[PDB]
Amino acid sequence: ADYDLKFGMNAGTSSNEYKAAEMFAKEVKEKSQGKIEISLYPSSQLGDDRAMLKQLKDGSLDFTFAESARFQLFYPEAAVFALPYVISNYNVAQKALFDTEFGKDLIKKMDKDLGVTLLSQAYNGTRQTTSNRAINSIADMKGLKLKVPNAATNLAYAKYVGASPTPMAFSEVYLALQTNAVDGQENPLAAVQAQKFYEVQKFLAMTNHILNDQLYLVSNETYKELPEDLQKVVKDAAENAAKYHTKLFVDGEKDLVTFFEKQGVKITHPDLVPFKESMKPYYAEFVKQTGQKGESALKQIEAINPHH
Ligand SMILES: CC(=O)N[C@H]1[C@H]([C@H](O)[C@H](O)CO)O[C@](O)(C(=O)O)C[C@@H]1O
Repeated sequence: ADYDLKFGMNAGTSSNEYKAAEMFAKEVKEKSQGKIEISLYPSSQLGDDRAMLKQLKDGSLDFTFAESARFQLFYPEAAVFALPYVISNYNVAQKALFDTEFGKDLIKKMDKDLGVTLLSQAYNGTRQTTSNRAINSIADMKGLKLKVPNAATNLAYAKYVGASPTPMAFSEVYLALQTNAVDGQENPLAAVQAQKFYEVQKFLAMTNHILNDQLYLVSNETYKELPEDLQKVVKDAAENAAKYHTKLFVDGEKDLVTFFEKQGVKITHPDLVPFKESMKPYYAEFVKQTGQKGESALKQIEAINPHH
C-alpha cells in the first residue's frame, strides 16, 4: 500500500490489546480507502515497550502502546501514575492525563521531546498479585520472589511490601512461574488469562495495587507525512479502538474471578490497610527525589475526585 505501517506491542495474540489493535488496523485500512495498511508485531518481536518507544522516536516503528507511567523513564515525576494506591481508578487516570496542568504538559513534552503524538487512551486493567503460596496478609509477601517488569514503580511495590523483586521480560515469565524460580507476578487479570499464568499459579491475591492505562502512540515521523485527512482517519480510529479497548477490560474484570475459580485457582482478599501503609515512605522518597515538580504532580492528582 501507499503507507505500509507497523504496530508493535508486548502483548500476545490472545490479549485485549491485540484485539483492539486489530480493530484499529481494520478501520484505518477501510476509511483510508486502502492507502494505509497497519501490520501487527506482537509478543515483543521488536523488543519491549522501552525499545519500541525508541523506534517511534527514531521513526523506524509507526505505532506502539505505552502506559502514562512509562514516561517516568524520561520525566521522573510521571512516576505518580504508578505510585501504588495513589491513582484510585481509571476516571482518575483520565483526568490526571488530560485535565491537569502536569498531564497536559507531559503530552506536549511527549511530542516536542520524544517524537510521539498521543492519539488515544484506554484502560488496561488493575494489577493483581498471583503466587505459588497464599497471600492472606502482607506478611505472606516476605521473601516472595515476585516477578516484576523493568520499571522503578513495580520494583518499589515489591520492595516496600517486603517481597524480593526479580525483574524480567514478559515472554520469560511463564517458565519461571512453572519451575518456581520465581514465586509470583503481578499483572491485571486480563493478562493473567491471556498469558495463562493461571495454569501455573494456584493463588491470586486482590492487591489492587497499580492502575494501568494504555496510550495509543504514533511516531511524529509517520504522522507528519500523512495528509491531514488521513491524519484524522488514524486519529478517529484510535479513539474508537480505545473506547473498545476499555470495554474489553471493564467487562472482563467482572467475569474473570469466576473463570479463575473454575480453573482451580484460589482467590484471597488480604487487608489492604497495611499494603497502603507500607507505601508512605515510598511517597516521601518520591517527593524527596523528584522535588517540587513531583509534589506538584501529586497535589494535582490527589485533588481529582474519583466519582464520575
Ligand atoms: C504497554 C506495555 O508494554 N505494557 C506492559 C507492562 C509495562 O511494560 C510495565 O508495567 C511498565 O510500565 O509490563 C507488563 O505488565 C509486564 O511486563 O508484566 C506487560 C505489559 O504488556
